[PDB]
Amino acid sequence: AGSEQLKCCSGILKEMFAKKHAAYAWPFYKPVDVEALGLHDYCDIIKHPMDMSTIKSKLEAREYRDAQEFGADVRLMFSNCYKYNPPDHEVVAMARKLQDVFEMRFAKMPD
Amino acid sequence: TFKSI
Repeated sequence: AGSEQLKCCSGILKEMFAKKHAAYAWPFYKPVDVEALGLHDYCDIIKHPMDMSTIKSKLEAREYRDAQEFGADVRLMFSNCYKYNPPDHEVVAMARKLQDVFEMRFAKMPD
Repeated sequence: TFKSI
């Protein structure tokens, strides 16, 4: 189970990285660039940054004990975006579309 | 705003 579910988790992240979703997924591919103009306060507000490449790397290094831990990191990524940005920000609408994908796949995972 | 280009 633990084993089968984490393989499903890898599949979910793979879909999140797919061309199908790239139009709204791309801001989450790599760590937020805290050096860029506009993001000088990012680390004041976000104590635990997370992004898809870091999650992919965590899966591959077997750093998740179960699907729950994988799921917590994906949701951390989304919550960081909701926390940092104004709710009318374009990146927030992108996060929701990507989260729709994750939540639906994560929920439909066999048990 | 910039991060979403």
